[PDB]
Amino acid sequence: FDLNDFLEQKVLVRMEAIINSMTMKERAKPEIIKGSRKRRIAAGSGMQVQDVNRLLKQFDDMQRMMKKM
RNA sequence: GGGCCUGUUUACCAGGUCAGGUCCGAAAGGAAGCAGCCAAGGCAGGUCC
Repeated sequence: FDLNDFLEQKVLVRMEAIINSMTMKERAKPEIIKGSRKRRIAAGSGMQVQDVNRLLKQFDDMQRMMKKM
């Protein structure tokens, strides 16, 4: 399960805008989505970093349920 | 090293185009733009100078 599968799954519109701003590698391994990258992603999808951060936490929450389902 | 070619590589760090999204506007419409791709660069090879 990754930022892609999670993408498979209104405010949802922006759940995209964000992910749509990433790289196949980021989607393939979020555990590297640091500040520099974040900052990029936020402005990428006209969001605030804390928006990205949240979306990271959200998927995080599910990735969890996945790594324990 | 240069030209041409091919393989490969390259998140943002004044290239181009920008799906998605965002911004300003009552509207009409403007603007900045991530990923992609294009291009450019890196690493090699083939080839010609």
